[PDB]
Amino acid sequence: GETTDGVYRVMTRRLLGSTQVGVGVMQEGVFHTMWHVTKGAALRSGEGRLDPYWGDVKQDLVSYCGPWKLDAAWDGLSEVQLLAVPPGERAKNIQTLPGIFKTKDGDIGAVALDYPAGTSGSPILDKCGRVIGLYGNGVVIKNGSYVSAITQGKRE
Amino acid sequence: DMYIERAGDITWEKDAEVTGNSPRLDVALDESGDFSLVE
Ligand SMILES: Cc1nc2cc(Cl)cc(C(=O)Nc3ccc4c(c3)CNC4)c2[nH]1
Repeated sequence: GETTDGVYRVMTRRLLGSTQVGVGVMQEGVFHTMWHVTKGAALRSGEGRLDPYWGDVKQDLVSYCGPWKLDAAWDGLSEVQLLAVPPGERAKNIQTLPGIFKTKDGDIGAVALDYPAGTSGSPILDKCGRVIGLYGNGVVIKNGSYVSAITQGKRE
Repeated sequence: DMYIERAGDITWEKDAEVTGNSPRLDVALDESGDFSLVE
């Protein structure tokens, strides 16, 4: 149905009313979101249908209609913007400087902004407007607060 | 059945609210895609 480039809300009618379970990015005719949002289930865009194409539970990513297209990366220095799309609230750009997730396989960016679980899949942007990853998969620190990773896929 | 609704454009906005700290955390990632803290 609607395949215009932009940020989108992922909704469901299975629960009470209309519940927002996540967010995604439409870029180059492919819808990108986090695996824990849809669980690999088919999405609907008005009358049109979006079927999964690629997915991975460890990476926590999933693409619809085609392969993963987002391939920009955080430069390890600059401030970034989380285009937060919270449930029931308007889309909003929040600027921050990312921290680091030090792992056994390497270092990853991390945004320390706390948002509802329905905000999962909201894109993180560089000064050019490029999508450097998605917000929604991270950890809970001693402060109770949420620190999410900057989760990016791979473009073949 | 899940559905999608447009929420906006993907653009950088000058003069946006600047908030949030930059922490260096020691983390682990399991086979289920779940992060956990290592201390
Ligand atoms: C306390 C809390 N606050 C959150 C805020 C956001 Cl945006 C998401 C989450 C969140 O549960 N993510 C999430 C959920 C399930 C799975 C994964 C990640 C990956 N593996 C499966 C939050 N949790």
